[PDB]
Parts: sequence; C-alpha cells; structure tokens
Amino acid sequence: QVQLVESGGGVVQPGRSLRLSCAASGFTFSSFGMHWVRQAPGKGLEWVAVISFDGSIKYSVDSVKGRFTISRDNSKNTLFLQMNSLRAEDTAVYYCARDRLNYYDSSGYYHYKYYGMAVWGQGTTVTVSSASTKGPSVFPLAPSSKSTSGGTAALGCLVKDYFPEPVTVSWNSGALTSGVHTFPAVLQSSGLYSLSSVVTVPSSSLGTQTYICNVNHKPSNTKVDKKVEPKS
Amino acid sequence: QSVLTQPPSVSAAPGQKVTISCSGSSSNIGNNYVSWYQQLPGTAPKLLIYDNNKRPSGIPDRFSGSKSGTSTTLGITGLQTGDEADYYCGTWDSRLSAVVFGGGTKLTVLGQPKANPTVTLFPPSSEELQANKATLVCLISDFYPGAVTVAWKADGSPVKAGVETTKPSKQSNNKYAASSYLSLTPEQWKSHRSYSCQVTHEGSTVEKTVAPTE
Repeated sequence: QVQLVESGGGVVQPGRSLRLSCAASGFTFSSFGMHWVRQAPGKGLEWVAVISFDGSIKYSVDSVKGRFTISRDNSKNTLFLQMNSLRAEDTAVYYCARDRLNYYDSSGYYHYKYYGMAVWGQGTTVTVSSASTKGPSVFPLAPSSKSTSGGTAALGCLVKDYFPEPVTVSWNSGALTSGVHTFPAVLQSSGLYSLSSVVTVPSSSLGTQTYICNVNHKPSNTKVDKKVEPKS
Repeated sequence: QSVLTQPPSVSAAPGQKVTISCSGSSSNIGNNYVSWYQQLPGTAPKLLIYDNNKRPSGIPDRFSGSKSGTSTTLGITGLQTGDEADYYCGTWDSRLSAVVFGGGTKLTVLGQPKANPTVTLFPPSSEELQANKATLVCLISDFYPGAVTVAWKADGSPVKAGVETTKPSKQSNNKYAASSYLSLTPEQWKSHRSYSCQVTHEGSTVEKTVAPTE
C-alpha cells in the first residue's frame, strides 16, 4: 500500500492554470524528498522540480520558473504542483516520485539517503489545448516520379486537422484492399490530429484506374470522397 | 538536446545480453550518482539501479550498472521479451542544479529479422497551397526494430521548426510504420529549392527530396 496517486490534471486552455496533487500513502510522507517529472507522449522524461522533506528547499527546471510552484502539506500527505500560464509545451503526463529518506537511527543521530526516484505514481494527464469537434480537410497525395519506383507507385490522401479520434479510410468503397496502408495519426501540439492513408498500385495503371479515398469521421459526422490522380 | 547522451535504440535476441551507455560531463555523471529506470509501454518508470550500481529489492541480478569517468553503462543479461522497454539514465547536474535525464533507449528483444524502412516523401498539393498551407509528408514503413530517427532539411540546412513525428507502431504484417510531417507557409515552401526527409534506422540512412519546381 506504498502508493503515490496524482490528480488534478485534465484538459485546459492555453494561458489557464491547474493545480496538481499527489497523495502519498503506506509510508511516512513527511520523512521524504519528492519530485515532479513529466513526459510528453512518445518523448523522454523531463524533470520538473524537487522539494525537501520539510518544504524549505526547492529546485525546478528553468522553463517553468515564474509559472510553476512546487509545495507540500505534510499534515495531509500531499505534494502539489501549481501550474499557471500553461502552454502547449506543458502537455504531458505528470508523475510524482519519492526520493530522499530522512530518519533518526537507534542512537538518535540524524541520517539521510538519496535513492533516486525509487517510488513513482501512476501519472496524471495534462492537456493544454482548445481542441474540440472538427472534421478533417482532405488533400490528395498525387502519385509521381518521386512516389514511384519501377512498376510500383504510391498515392494517398492527407487527412488534416480533425478531432477527436478516430478516422477510418477505405479506398474505392472498400473494393481496393491490397496495398492499403493507413498510418497512425499524429497528435499535433494544437491538440488536433492528422493522418495519411496510402495505397501502392501498378505504375502502368495510373492513366487508367480511378482511385478514390473514402474518409469517415463519425464524431463530426463528416464523410469525404476524394479522387486521387497524377498532377498535370 | 538532452544533457546526457543515450543511443535511441539497442537490440539482441532472447537469451543474449546487451549494454546501454549513457554519456555526460564532469558536472553530472562525472561527479554525481547515476540511476537507471525501466519504462514498460504505458507505465510509469521503475527504478532499476541507483548509486551507480545498486539494485532495489525485486530487481534481478540480470541488471547491472557500472561507471567509468563521465559515462555509465546498464547491462542486461538473459534477455526476455518482458525486458522490452524504454530505458533512461538520470543524475543530478551541479552546474544546472537540476535533475537531468538521458533521451531514452528503446530495447528490442528480436522476434524477427531486422528490416529496412521504405521511405516515401510527398510535397504539398496545389489544392493545399490554395488553402494557404503546405505540408510535406514523409512516410516510413516495413521496418524492424521499431525505432527511427527523422531529420528534415531545407537546401541542406537542418530545420526543426514545424516538424511533427509519430511513435512507430505495428502494422498487420508485424513490422513498424511511422510518419513525419513538416508544416510550412506557401512562401517558405516556394522560396527554397529543395526540402529533404532523412530517415535513420539501425545505422542505415535513406534521404528523400522534393522541390516546388516539380
């Protein structure tokens, strides 16, 4: 039952503020130094701040100074991160972690030991975005010399700026299945998604065969059909 | 631009051993204790090693740490598929007065032969240019292990602004795919002669190029 549980995260708009909590249980919270660490999806760990057992000593990364404050309330087994003036660069999962133990030994001598981040919470998601329901803009990815190699040419549909997931894509109403690769969406810093769907086809068929991507976005109740052909 | 340097990925077969190096300077690794963390997919990091080479309880002796000067190494022997994870080194930096992490290393336990990525690079469509926007789309598929590094260039110079790249994920054929997008204005698109997507995978690099004049 040693446990750290973060809360207070969620969706906020740029410029707004948020107060994270980390509740500690199963150990004597007031004996330990504590950190906040964050991680944007698909990116590395980024340390945010640390605070001594008693609250008197703090350090934090330069990029959050003037905006974020680490504090704690030992009477309530709680660590806080006040985050003001949030930007898109602050979108991340936020973890708290336990580090330095402070104790008195059996003879009454003060001792302490850094353990690194030895106990972690499960994280709380912070999303700094004004995104809301939006259907995609669909643009052709035309086959060309550069998307071609020998008898095989790739063509596709660029599906831009939608929210939320998911989008589904078929080609020629699902008649064309072979060589269809619909790529996972990118989550942009704005909070909107984009994806591409590509099909590989015979180079010799480019003049003859019509290719149409069918883009379905149920959340916005939008459907787009777009013929994709070589560019003059 | 992580203060500590790790390789973006390493791999070996089940039963084999691997090392992951982490490199820094005298202000961090040189004079401070290193810890290592394991991060399984979707989970919080777990402490593997602290004080350069100690294991917390519940960490098997397959994991080890060592240190030499301004570098440290995590060793993993007897590789199991359950060891597939992202691995991070961390330490205090005395110059910054901050905790600093390496950029992470993806550890793949090889379950199939290594495969090279196919890269395709599409320029902005004239239709998109009519919407006053311009997206270059770099598509990367059929690779294994599931780690690539993508770099974009404009007339040979590095460009970092306006790049968005996905995390690789599995296709139905069990290889990986990813994509990278470069967002430009129509003006900056038309003003250079060449844009490039450079994909690095397991030592090999493929670079594709497009130009407004095409």
